[PDB]
Amino acid sequence: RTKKVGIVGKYGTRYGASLRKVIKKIEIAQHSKYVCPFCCKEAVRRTACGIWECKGCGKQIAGGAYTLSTISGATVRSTVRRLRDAKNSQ
Amino acid sequence: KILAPGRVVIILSGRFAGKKAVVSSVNLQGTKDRKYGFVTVVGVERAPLKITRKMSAKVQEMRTSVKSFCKVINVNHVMPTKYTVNLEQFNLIKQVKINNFEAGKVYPISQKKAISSQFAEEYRKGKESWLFTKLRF
Amino acid sequence: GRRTLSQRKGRGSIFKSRSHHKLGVAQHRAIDFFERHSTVRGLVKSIEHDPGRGAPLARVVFRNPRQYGLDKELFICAEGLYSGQYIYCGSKASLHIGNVLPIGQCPEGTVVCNVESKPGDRGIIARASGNYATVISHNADNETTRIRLPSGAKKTLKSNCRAMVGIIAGGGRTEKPILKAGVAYRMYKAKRTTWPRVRGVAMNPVDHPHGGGNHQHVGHPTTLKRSSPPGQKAGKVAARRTGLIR
Amino acid sequence: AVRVTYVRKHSYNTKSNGIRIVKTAGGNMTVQHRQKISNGVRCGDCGCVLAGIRHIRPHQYGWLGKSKRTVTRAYGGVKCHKCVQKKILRAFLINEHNLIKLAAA
Amino acid sequence: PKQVQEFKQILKLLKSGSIRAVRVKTNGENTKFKVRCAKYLYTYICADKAKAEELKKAIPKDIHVVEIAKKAP
RNA sequence: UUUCACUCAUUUCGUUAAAUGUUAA
RNA sequence: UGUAAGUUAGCAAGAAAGAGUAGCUCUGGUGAUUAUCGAAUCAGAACUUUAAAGGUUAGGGGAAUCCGACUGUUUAAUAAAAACAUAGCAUUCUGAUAAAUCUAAAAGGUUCAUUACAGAAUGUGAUUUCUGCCCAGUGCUCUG
RNA sequence: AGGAUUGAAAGGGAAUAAGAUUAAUAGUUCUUAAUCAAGAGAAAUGGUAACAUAUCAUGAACUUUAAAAUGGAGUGUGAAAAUCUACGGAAGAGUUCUCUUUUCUUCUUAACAAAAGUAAAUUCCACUGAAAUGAAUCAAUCAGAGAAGUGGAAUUUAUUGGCUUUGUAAGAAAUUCAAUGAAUUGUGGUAUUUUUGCAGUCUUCAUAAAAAUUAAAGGGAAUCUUUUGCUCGUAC
Repeated sequence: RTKKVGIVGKYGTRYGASLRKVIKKIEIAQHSKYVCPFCCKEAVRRTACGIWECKGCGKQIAGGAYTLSTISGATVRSTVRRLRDAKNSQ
Repeated sequence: KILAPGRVVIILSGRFAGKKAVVSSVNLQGTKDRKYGFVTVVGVERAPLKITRKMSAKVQEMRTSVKSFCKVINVNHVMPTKYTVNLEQFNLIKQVKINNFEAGKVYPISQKKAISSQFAEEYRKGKESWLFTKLRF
Repeated sequence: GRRTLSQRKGRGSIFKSRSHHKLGVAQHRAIDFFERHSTVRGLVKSIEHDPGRGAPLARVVFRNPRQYGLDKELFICAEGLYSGQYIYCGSKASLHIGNVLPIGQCPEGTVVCNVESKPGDRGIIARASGNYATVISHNADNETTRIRLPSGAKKTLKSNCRAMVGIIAGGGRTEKPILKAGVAYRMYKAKRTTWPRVRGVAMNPVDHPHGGGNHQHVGHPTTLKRSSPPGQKAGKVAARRTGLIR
Repeated sequence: AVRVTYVRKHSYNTKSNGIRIVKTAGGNMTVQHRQKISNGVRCGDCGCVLAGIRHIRPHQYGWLGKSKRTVTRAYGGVKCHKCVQKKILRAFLINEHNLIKLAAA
Repeated sequence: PKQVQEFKQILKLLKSGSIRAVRVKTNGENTKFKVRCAKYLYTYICADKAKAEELKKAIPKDIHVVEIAKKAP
């Protein structure tokens, strides 16, 4: 169908090759489904910027703007868990 | 056996949702007309109200009164509890069988009030409490 | 000359905030005894989209520590919160994401958000999407703690200021390139009237200090003192430096 | 075809100005005023449309019979049956756990 | 307007003291007994001539009776 | 005169002015 | 049926270019229901003539150069554009009791139902490739 | 108990229709037929369940939930109307020296209620437990937190309950005939458009009103007939 312009062929030929490249990565990850942390189903889809909803599972999760979990938001959860364990133990 | 006569269950669905009942007869296979595993229970439809020392003794009788019910219920719509009553004490419950229940017709009112009086007198003596105390969802 | 556009902005006639569909004020609940000396548990009923801001808002419901009823609060979602979650606010709250703790109980290195600059003022710092503040150190002598603001500045606050543990949801919002003028037009649907910005050099000498002559150019340096009156303060203000940074 | 006219003095195709054109004796076509489409009820927890209650205007519920505006169950009309079942189990299981965990463990 | 189905109700209605007027209509196939009450106009479609006569005797003489035919009054 | 300590005018805030402080349990 | 150079590989492109099309008489494909019933659609064949989209409706095409990237806006009544906007790029200030800024004053007002992924002030004008040297002069600034 | 005034003849909103009538007003008058609001004369059953019962079958303070009350695009489809058409007719009209079993017109029905017969779509309930993986759409999409199958319950579909049908109601109205009185008023379509709903899909750094007002729930405090419906606009 297309050689390399997969999802950004809807933009035609009018936004610059570099800009169409950057928006392609974000638009693919924004429209994909993610593994739902409570029922382990590929059933989470974005409803609004920052709000993700598990379809066959009935849960609303706050997340990144275009991805369910951000890299910055994942290390922080790891960091707080380590901090809490150290504080709770002595 | 989890579901045995004298076992106290809590009804999960239907008009009597949340009421506490007592198992009388168990049938996990189901009859010809009953295509499901059921159990015949007798429960407290309206729990007795608390009373103080100011009401007249005739008020304390009607306030502590218990309105009961008898109903065939699917075993998937009851959650058995850890409390067991003595069917010897509640001998009126022991007479509630599957053949006592007919489909579509009113259960005999005289029998219902008979067990209702038996429930009330037992509570007036305070012997059983968790069965007669109301469940707050 | 005329009155420039920055002067007309301070009167607030067509530049008023377009806040009609907004959910409300997003903040911690008012401080009380049960938050000072205990913990109150709230339930995250739902997560909603507040117009004009990039982070989602949580409709938390505390009960009523002193009366009968419900205390419907409206928090700013931390990343990872979900519907039906329980969150605890108070001095004895556990160090979990979404919990509200005084900034003194957080171990050094904890990442917080929606911090109160003053005790009980219900949230000031680290409120945009994906933003957070880090606890630097404590000082039990005068009950002060040091935090690192999202701009990099260091600020000292009282040790009993409240904050929410985690990261404000909706991060990475501004990395997606707007592509069309129309898309930028829709961004200010629930904001002020600022978008289509005419360059000062394209105006006339009456309209703007930059309004030029036979060639589109400024003419005088664009770095100005902080003390310039409103009307000529156009461009870089109190600029310690200019040009591309190295 | 017979062309018609608005009977009331509203002249705009608003939500409350909906009309229906029906036939009438003599081949003439008359104009009716049709009611707005309404939503029903929702479970207080899961936000699902309840069964057993019609989708009518709020005031028309008073005209209906006493039994036709609710469902004969605990929290009937405000919570679904699934919503209610979770309520009962939570109230019973947590209370039972409290008796064993604390209260003479 | 309301329609009564069987013969028992109309006589009970006729014997009731809430009546106001009676109009009888004869069609090409059936006979209709429209009873004008205070609120509604009850009617009864009758196709049996003998049963129609039984109805006509059931009408109290005090009430006014209107007979309608191929020509309206 | 400078540097301190305080609050008491003064500023900026928050709430239904809803357990502040000190003893007691 | 056929379609080039160029290209951000999406386009150019209805590229360019050629052939067919009427009337009448027929033939076949595409289903429903279980022999009866039903739909406009496509393909094909003899014959005839005044050789057939054209009553009406209904793209002229190609090779290049300059400017603006594009969609958009504009001097109501002589300028519709290469001008304005735009997305993208870059710079400056501000931790909110702030920055900008209206007011004679004000428990006054706007961005702000806001909190640096934010607010306010500017230049350039998509993409690609690249932004060289100069701090003397005038500004701005210094933690001096 | 919590916050004053005003602000919409296109936003929210209790309740009416058909025929007739005037030189001119008519959801306003008349005939017929309805509806709404405010008044007057120890407390229920059935169903396993989803849930159901001509008012029935008590339900105060207080609290919560829902409705009023929510963008747009595009696809599929239910129903009504219009147009076209199949079969069967009844009445009238046009053409007719050339033919034409011919061409045209009429064959209708309200608000509010009833429940013979019978639909489409979605969501739930019970039995059972799917792998050799199945079920399904134009597209999708779904399943051991339970598919498909069978049997049920509910809601929506321009008023009751969606369509035919019924009461209103043929006594009206339309088309003819006679001189006020007489006649008829079937059944369909795997066709097009419009209107109105429904189902899922796509899209947003856009998420696309509030109150008056109504109902339900948690809690257990207490022990059919009839009257009236004011002010203002209403011509063109």
